[PDB]
This record gives sequence, C-alpha cells and structure tokens, in this order.
Amino acid sequence: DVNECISNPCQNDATCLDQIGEFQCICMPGYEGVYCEI
Ligand SMILES: *[C@@H]1O[C@@H](C)[C@@H](O)[C@@H](O)[C@@H]1O
Repeated sequence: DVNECISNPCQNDATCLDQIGEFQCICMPGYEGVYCEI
C-alpha cells in the first residue's frame, strides 16, 4: 500500500489530496459520489 492516489481517485477533473494514512479527493461543486461519479 504505497500511495493509493496514483492519478486522482475521482473519475472527473477533481484534485487529489492523500497521505500515508489519509485519503480525500476534492470533488466538484455539487458532485455526488465517493470519487466524483454522480
Ligand atoms: C483541485 O481541486 C479541484 C476541485 C479543481 O478545482 C482543480 O482545478 C484543482 O486543482
């Protein structure tokens, strides 16, 4: 488990933001879904 965020988890034009223990993606203004899918 080395760097889960390789190319942004979100399946959109979102932004990545994770570390050795955390994991959070910056979805879009009004976008539902764990990885911007809705
Ligand atoms: C990271 O956040 C997302 C939501 C977008 O605004 C990107 O342009 C930015 O780099």
